[PDB]
Amino acid sequence: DPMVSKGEELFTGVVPILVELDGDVNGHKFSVSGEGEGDATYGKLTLKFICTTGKLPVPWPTLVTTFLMCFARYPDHMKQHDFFKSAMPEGYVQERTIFFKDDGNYKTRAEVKFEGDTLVNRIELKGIDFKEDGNILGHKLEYNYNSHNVYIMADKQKNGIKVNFKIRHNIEDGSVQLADHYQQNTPIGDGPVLLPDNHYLSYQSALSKDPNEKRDHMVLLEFVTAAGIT
Repeated sequence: DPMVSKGEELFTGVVPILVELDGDVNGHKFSVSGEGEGDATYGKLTLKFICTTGKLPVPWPTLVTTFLMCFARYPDHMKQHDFFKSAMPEGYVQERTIFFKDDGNYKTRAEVKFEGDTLVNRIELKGIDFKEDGNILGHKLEYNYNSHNVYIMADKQKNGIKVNFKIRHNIEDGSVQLADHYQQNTPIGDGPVLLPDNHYLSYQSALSKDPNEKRDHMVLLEFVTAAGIT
């Protein structure tokens, strides 16, 4: 299928990634740059993010979902349902609202596309209605991450997809902070895209630190595999 080919010839090997995020949460401004690489053949992403404005004013785990579904490993039988690669190289927009239960919300707008050989994720994040002393602004979330399925469905009237999922962040007192994600993606180009049947992406995420890095940072290793079309 020459449409499936076009995605394959773009993602076949290891692909360098760049991420840039401009953030404002309750008027706490910040910027984050990330660099790493993806290997969609394995559903594998390796990234390191650095807060370049100094202290990150929110917990690093809260930004993981915001910081590359094109790197998902789609099994051979599911290749006709991979919207994300099909929108490349021109890319797609990924927008979310993330509602932190009993606290504020993030609203994010991203553009994911190629700049030459580099796969780039440019993000603006606006956070409002946070509590000063809550889990997020008061940095009460543990530096870890649970595995999660994410259910993708077609958003046919917008030529794209919608995604709805819950992340549970462990709080230091042993409880959990729910972050309810609502997401929409739309192609940036005017070309045809693959619109999928309902399926899900399975996420595994590991957070770590670069022992040689003095700046505020996060190392992220993610594996992402499509499933649920048998």
